[PDB]
Amino acid sequence: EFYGPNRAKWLGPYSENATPAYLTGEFPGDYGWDTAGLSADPETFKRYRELELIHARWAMLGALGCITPELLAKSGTQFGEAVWFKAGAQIFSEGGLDYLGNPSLVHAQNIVATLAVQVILMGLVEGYRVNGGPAGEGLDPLYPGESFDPLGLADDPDTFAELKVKEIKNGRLAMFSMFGFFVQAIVTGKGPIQNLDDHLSNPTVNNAFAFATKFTPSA
Amino acid sequence: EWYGPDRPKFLGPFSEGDTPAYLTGEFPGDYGWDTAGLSADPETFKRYRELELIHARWAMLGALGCITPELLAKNGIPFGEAVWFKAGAQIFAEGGLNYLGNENLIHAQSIIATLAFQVVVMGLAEAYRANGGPLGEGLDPLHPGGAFDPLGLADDPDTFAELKVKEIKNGRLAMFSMFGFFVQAIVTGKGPIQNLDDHLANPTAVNAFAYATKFTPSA
Amino acid sequence: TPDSFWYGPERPLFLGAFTGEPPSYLTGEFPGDYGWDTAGLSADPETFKRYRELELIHARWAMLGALGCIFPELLGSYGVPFGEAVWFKAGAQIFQEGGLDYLGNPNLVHAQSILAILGTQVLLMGAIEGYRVNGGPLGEGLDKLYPGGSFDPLGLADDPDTFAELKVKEIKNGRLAMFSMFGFFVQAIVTGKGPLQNLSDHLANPGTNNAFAYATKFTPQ
Amino acid sequence: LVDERMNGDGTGRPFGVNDPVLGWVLLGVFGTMWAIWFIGQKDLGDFEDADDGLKL
Amino acid sequence: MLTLKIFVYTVVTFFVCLFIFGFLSNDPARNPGKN
Amino acid sequence: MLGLGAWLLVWKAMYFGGVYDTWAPGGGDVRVITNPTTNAAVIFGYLVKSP
Amino acid sequence: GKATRGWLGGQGGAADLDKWYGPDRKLFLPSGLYDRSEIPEYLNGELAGDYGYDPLGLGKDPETVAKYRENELLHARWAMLAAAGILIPEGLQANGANIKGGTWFETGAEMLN
Ligand code: CHL
Ligand code: CHL
Ligand code: CHL
Ligand code: CHL
Ligand SMILES: CCCCCCCCCCCCCCCCCC(=O)OC[C@H](CO[C@@H]1O[C@H](CO[C@H]2O[C@H](CO)[C@H](O)[C@H](O)[C@H]2O)[C@H](O)[C@H](O)[C@H]1O)OC(=O)CCCCCCCCCCCCCCCCC
Ligand code: CLA
Ligand code: CLA
Ligand SMILES: CC1=C[C@H](O)CC(C)(C)[C@H]1/C=C/C(C)=C/C=C/C(C)=C/C=C/C=C(C)/C=C/C=C(C)/C=C/C1=C(C)C[C@H](O)CC1(C)C
Repeated sequence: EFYGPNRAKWLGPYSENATPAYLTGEFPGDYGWDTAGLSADPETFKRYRELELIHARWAMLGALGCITPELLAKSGTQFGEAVWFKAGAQIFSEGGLDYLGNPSLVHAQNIVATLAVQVILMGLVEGYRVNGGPAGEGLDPLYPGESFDPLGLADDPDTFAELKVKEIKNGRLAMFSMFGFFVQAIVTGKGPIQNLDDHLSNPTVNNAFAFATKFTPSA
Repeated sequence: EWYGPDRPKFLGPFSEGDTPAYLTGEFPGDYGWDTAGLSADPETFKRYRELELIHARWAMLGALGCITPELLAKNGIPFGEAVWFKAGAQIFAEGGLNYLGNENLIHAQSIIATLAFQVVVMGLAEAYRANGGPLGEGLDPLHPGGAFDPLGLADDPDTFAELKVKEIKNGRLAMFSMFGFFVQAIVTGKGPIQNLDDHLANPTAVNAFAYATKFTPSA
Repeated sequence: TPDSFWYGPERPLFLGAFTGEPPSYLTGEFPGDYGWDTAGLSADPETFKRYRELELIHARWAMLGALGCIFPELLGSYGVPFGEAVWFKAGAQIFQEGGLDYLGNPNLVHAQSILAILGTQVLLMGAIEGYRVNGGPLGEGLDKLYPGGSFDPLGLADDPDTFAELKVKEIKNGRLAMFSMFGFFVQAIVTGKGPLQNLSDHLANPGTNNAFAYATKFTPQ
Repeated sequence: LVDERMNGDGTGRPFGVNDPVLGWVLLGVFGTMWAIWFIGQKDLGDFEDADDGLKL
Repeated sequence: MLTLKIFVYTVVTFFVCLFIFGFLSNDPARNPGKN
Repeated sequence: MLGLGAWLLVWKAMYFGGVYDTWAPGGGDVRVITNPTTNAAVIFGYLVKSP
Repeated sequence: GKATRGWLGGQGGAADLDKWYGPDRKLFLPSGLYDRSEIPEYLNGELAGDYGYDPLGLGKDPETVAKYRENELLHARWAMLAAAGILIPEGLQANGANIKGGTWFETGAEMLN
């Protein structure tokens, strides 16, 4: 499965007729779901796959990155701020920004120098991803190869065509979960692990319906 | 009239100087307004007609259900606070959520029961709308007929091709009026009949320009 | 097409040397083609035409909007007695007791009714946007977005090289304004002040009147 | 206050301007003379070239 | 006296701008020499 | 080379003992310049001032 | 094989081998003090680090020089870690990371008994 006609699909068994023609099943993650009809052009459908995988890979680093400064707070490690969305504002703090509870670490103080180094560093590696760089030029734009896969996992192409499906399914789970983290923090105001503890405290009373009457027009 | 290359259009006399060549007149509701060029692909234009028609049907169900708890409120029907954009919070009242005013009616307190019932009902029902099933399979995805035309009205193919235009024109301003009701509740904060009562009290003074300086950013 | 440095395969690109090669349908014969359609919205040549009048009219409104939002605000700081000089607080001048006096001068326009302003705006903007689509007394069969003729009175779009050069200047001055007019919206929601009042404060202390002093403004609370 | 004056000699105002009409006089005359020069640049030779000055 | 000060600034910056935009207008090729 | 040479005077006035400040209270004295006036309207006010 | 790309520009690979190898290469003195006839003939531009710097004629022929390359390269690579091994714990000792013995010469005296 996961390729060809008898792959898994987005309505399970009730999905043999909603699948369009162009979503055949030779790409990874191809469950045949274009209800909005957006990818009827293969020159355009090639471009959204470029966007989806990169959004998938930034979200997998976004999910774990928003979690580990709060799980390590549950191990008692002092951070100055452990909540993910309040984490950026502590370069304005008096001690500044230490990488853990260690003022002998990075000890950042100036926000504008931290941003300006990012524009040069991220600006040049995102340009290498497009055209080419020190780690190779004429490669696959999404699965480039050897310097980013040192461990040789991209061999035996039946495994390699299967690890891609592991990559996108883990990835689509992350983008869905990161869209969680914004909403559950813009509504509640607390962290995700903290709001997990609020639900595991009393699940019947701690749901989104406890905040359902929040955004009402008070006029 | 209503079809062919002599249908009425969305600017009238000015409209004939810019109308898209891929819009011909072979579908109901063609007034030649695709200036953004979004439906130039005939495959996507197949899908956008399906997205338009379903949105219209929930709007025609929606727009009628937003005012019937308010017209009955001025005809002496005992409701518990029947205004559509805050009637969802009636389930957290202490008497459950009785339907008209009467406790021997539905009397729903646990929203977890009525939610999970809905997603199983609407899960199979929306799944059957795409693939088919117990109310026919091999039918048109927009107008199946038969089980959904019991009253025989979808005959006389010179009349059925004109009830479509009545289906979508009545459908379009219902979509335009639910986009009405949303904004007139965000800004004002009262039911649309209460807005319509207040506009008729003084149309020169009480209109939308009284609320024009509401969202000025005080900082 | 001549050697004009902006049209053709040697044209400059939106990432410089790191662009590589543009998409296969952006071949460099339309103004402002730096080859940036990474999301590929306009692969259909029927659809790609539809974004260009959609871009150019947005430019020709934003360039009026960029000058129009600051020029009463600039003169307001030099003693011209406006009702309000700030662009997003100038729409509510119809509700004050003196009416909307143009230039702050009571013997000018002196508008009173907001309905009369809007009643004659639609009856005019309907006709001239109607004339822009087709017809109209100033030209019958012309281009949809470079009509010329009575819309080029000074006659400075006649040579096919100079006119192909000034189309590049129009869209780049346009794309400068649309990006900047987007900036007026965000730094008025955030800062709450007029846009030069934001400028005269950043020139006061640049280290502390930057945008990061407003970074904790929308904290969930 | 037996009379009215500029009172603006020791003030050190920039370019000597004290009324903001002077800044528009300083700038508006400048832009007009620039505008006539920029239009008439078409006659002054086109040195869009590698090296085309009064060289030696 | 303000009416006089706004007039001198129009006069001076007229003639100062004929100077600056005069020497820019390819003066080093306004010579009788040949090449 | 004279951009960097300007900074040597800046570094010696903020880190390396400072310079002789004759407007010190109670006679002139060496003061480390801690808060240099870097306002553009203050700095460029000297250049377009009359002589 | 490795079709690569330059860091800033648009072309990778070797910048210039002729800047460092062969007859024309950087030397320990410029051209005005040291011409190409004063080069010892057992130093030709075919190894790295060949600035021709050998006033004391310790090397004789490139076979003898090659075993001193073993003494040169191995003394290099153990020293390069030592410079990081000395400076890095002392700064962490300075900022607040308690090494208790980050300073390099009295490190062993901290761990005796
Ligand atoms: C046969 C049963 C079956 C059904 C009914 C579905 C249905 C669905 N699958 Mg599928 N699947 C099913 C079997 C299977 N799926 C999959 C694998 C997948 C994948 C990988 C994915 C899906 C997805 C989807 C969704 C696509 C449509 C959608 O996004 O709706 C969205 C719209 C609604 C659900 C309706 C609106 C929400 C809510 C119910 C309304 C309630 C309103 C709120 C209370 C308040 C409103 C807020 C206001 C106030 C502001 C849909 C929920 C996609 C998905 O997960 O999308 C997120 C998707 O990525 N399925 C497998 C494994 C092979 C199946 C095995 O049998
Ligand atoms: C001959 C004159 C004539 C004119 C001027 C129009 C114009 C229009 N028709 Mg058409 N029609 C005309 C003849 C006819 N129409 C139709 C049938 C239809 C239909 C079915 C539809 C239209 C629609 C439209 C609209 C589509 C263009 C648009 O989207 O505007 C976009 C531009 C504007 C709206 C400009 C804004 C004007 C206004 C002054 C804005 C006010 C600004 C705010 C006060 C401040 C801003 C708020 C900020 C704070 C966020 C437009 C209003 C469509 C529609 O209803 O869309 C809503 C539509 O569905 N027409 C028929 C029957 C055949 C006609 C007869 O000749
Ligand atoms: C051309 C577009 C247009 C825009 C962007 C605005 C915007 C505004 N008007 Mg205005 N108007 C516009 C046209 C017109 N207005 C008026 C008459 C008035 C009056 C009487 C008043 C305003 C007021 C306002 C301000 C509301 C304060 C605010 O939004 O908070 C800050 C937030 C922002 C500035 C962000 C706004 C950006 C915008 C939402 C996104 C831009 C895209 C729009 C959706 C496009 C809309 C065009 C459509 C209608 C075709 C706001 C600046 C009120 C005011 O003066 O405020 C004190 C007010 O009292 N307008 C007329 C005559 C009928 C117009 C003609 O078209
Ligand atoms: C402005 C105040 C400021 C100061 C005083 C420091 C100083 C420090 N930084 Mg930090 N940083 C500061 C802000 C910032 N840093 C960084 C990014 C980093 C990185 C990537 C690293 C540091 C490291 C360090 C620590 C050196 C550790 C060591 O023992 O030396 C060992 C190093 C040497 C012996 C050689 C370098 C000597 C010198 C200490 C330079 C290191 C400092 C920074 C690179 C920037 C220089 C700041 C100036 C004002 C002293 C030390 C606490 C290092 C660290 O985290 O080690 C635990 C390190 O790797 N900082 C950014 C983002 C650009 C900042 C902006 O606000
Ligand atoms: C208390 C405060 C008081 C403040 C007082 C104000 C003081 C201001 C001091 C400013 C001092 C600057 C003086 C030096 C300017 C030098 C300009 C120049 O050498 O200029 C040389 C260049 C030449 O430009 C080139 O000109 C070329 C000309 O080509 C033409 O000519 C070519 C051959 O000549 C070919 O023939 C070709 O076909 C043809 O098109 C092309 O156009 C090029 O694209 C173009 O880059 O000009 C340019 O880049 C000029 C770029 C800068 C322009 C600045 C304009 C500023 C305007 C401010 C607002 C004024 C408002 C005015 C309103 C008026 C109405 C009231
Ligand atoms: C996209 C374009 C745009 C838009 C929509 C606006 C919108 C607005 N501007 Mg702005 N503006 C813009 C561009 C724009 N501006 C630009 C580019 C400039 C620079 C020239 C200005 C300069 C400007 C000033 C200086 C002022 C405005 C003002 C206004 C407001 C009212 C406009 C008005 O009174 O019209 C009426 C104007 C006209 C109908 C045209 C001018 C007519 C004058 C009065 C001469 C009259 C002609 C003749 C002598 C009399 C007829 C004969 C008679 C005797 C019978 C409104 C918010 C006013 C305000 O309060 O904002 C803060 C204001 O004072 N605008
Ligand atoms: C204006 C300064 C200047 C310039 C442009 C040059 C340029 C040159 N020199 Mg000359 N030279 C200079 C000063 C200068 N020199 C001085 C001051 C001395 C006396 C030490 C010499 C002695 C000298 C000799 C003897 C020779 C050259 C040679 C050369 C050529 C380059 C080869 C080379 O690396 O230089 C060689 C010189 C050095 C590598 C000196 C080291 C330079 C240090 C590392 C730079 C320090 C810069 C620092 C910021 C300055 C401090 C600030 C302040 C004191 C100003 C080139 C034509 C060679 C040549 O032409 O070949 C025939 C050559 O044989 N130069
Ligand atoms: C498919 C389809 C089909 C049909 O046809 C149509 C439709 C329906 C339309 C479609 C759908 C779609 C969708 C659903 C989408 C979504 C997406 C997403 C959500 C993404 C995210 C995405 C997301 C993402 C990236 C994210 C990322 C993140 C990150 C990095 C983070 C970072 C961070 C961290 C670490 C921490 C600190 O403290 C801070 C921060 C900074 C915060």
